[PDB]
Amino acid sequence: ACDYTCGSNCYSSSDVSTAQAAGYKLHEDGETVGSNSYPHKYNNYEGFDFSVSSPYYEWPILSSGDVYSGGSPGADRTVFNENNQLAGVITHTGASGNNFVECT
Ligand SMILES: Nc1nc2c(ncn2[C@@H]2O[C@H](CO)[C@@H](O)[C@H]2OP(=O)(O)O)c(=O)[nH]1
Ligand SMILES: [Ca+2]
Repeated sequence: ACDYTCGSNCYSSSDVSTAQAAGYKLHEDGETVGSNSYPHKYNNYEGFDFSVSSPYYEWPILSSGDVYSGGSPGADRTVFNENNQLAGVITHTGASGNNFVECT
């Protein structure tokens, strides 16, 4: 079973932890990758009731299992905060336009 299901993509807790660790290290070093400059601030326009505190940052999580290093980011994202606490896993899949919905 999937710990997180983003549309058709299946992720385990270990998948999220690996992705999060990569994104947080780049955040701490002040570096970015990709055309959309990940990781970057996640403003939470959606108004998700996250249990951890702001500020939030989004970083792509890939269905291939590899860590994001540039190129197409896909539709899925891991959202973490300044303390490297996981806020949630979201996706553009099943959401209109550039909006997000939570992965179940
Ligand atoms: N939907 C959405 N997009 C956000 C949010 N915070 C930042 N963004 C960025 O705002 C722009 C319009 O949605 C996009 O560049 C999007 O970035 P990503 O596309 O990299 O997610 C947010 O809370 N919700
Ligand atoms: Ca996996």
